[PDB]
Amino acid sequence: PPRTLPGGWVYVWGDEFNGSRIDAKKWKPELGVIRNQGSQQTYTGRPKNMRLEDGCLVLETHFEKFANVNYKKSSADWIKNTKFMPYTSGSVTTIKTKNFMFGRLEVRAKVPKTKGIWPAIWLLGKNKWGWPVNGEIDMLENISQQPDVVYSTFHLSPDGVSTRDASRGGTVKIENLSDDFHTYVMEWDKDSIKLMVDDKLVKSIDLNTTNYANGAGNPFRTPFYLILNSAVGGTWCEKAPKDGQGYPVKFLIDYVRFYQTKEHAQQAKQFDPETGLP
Ligand SMILES: [Ca+2]
Repeated sequence: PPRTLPGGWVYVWGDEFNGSRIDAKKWKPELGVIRNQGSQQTYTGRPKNMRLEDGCLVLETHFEKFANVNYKKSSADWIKNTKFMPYTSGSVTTIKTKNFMFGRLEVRAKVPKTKGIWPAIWLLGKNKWGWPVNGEIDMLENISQQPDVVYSTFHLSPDGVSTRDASRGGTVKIENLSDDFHTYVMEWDKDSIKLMVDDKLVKSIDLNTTNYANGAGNPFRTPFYLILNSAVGGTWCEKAPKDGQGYPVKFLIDYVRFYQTKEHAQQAKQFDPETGLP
């Protein structure tokens, strides 16, 4: 786990996942049905779905009918009224363990390949806004139909006012992307965000264009928490088969490394994290 990188970067936080077990002061399981009224999976902290094998985090998706721990808890009717899901999988979140604000975030991962799988590396902004105004940085999203295509994608409202999703995203095709591990990299100042695979640029954003109207002030100059997950289905994503053909399937994260220059820790201290204003 290098401490340096040329550019006077320096390791600040991460996980090579070499432990006896997932480190609870670094990751927490998401539990139950969380998102996407078209999804087919419920999320569990059970090693079945979540564990360290061969020095990766393993998020492992099983065709398996399983009760939704949110079956009558949470304020979304379709979650609140869905007793069971076919399909269990894993999701870890730093929501409660680590927030990131400026730096370079390196995530190395091999992705599953079967009908309906939706592996994702992504971050949500913690600030006075709710989705999508808070912000969302999708380093990776992949879907079954188009399995060699990497989507990286920013989500945010057009001004501070409208809560419509004025998203900006790019794509690269990597041929047989499921064969090898690829490094997903986000560089982030208070002036831009770069989202790469494998040193190929998927999407840049200039943050001098994501200012929100009046005061409000920029969702991308607040801290963001990290999510590693495999969903199943989606309103757009091939749905996984009624009978679970192709499953089980694994999403392997070799490592998560966060780095910061003197510069990136400097810029952080100089913005109201609740708003992104100077
Ligand atoms: Ca590792």
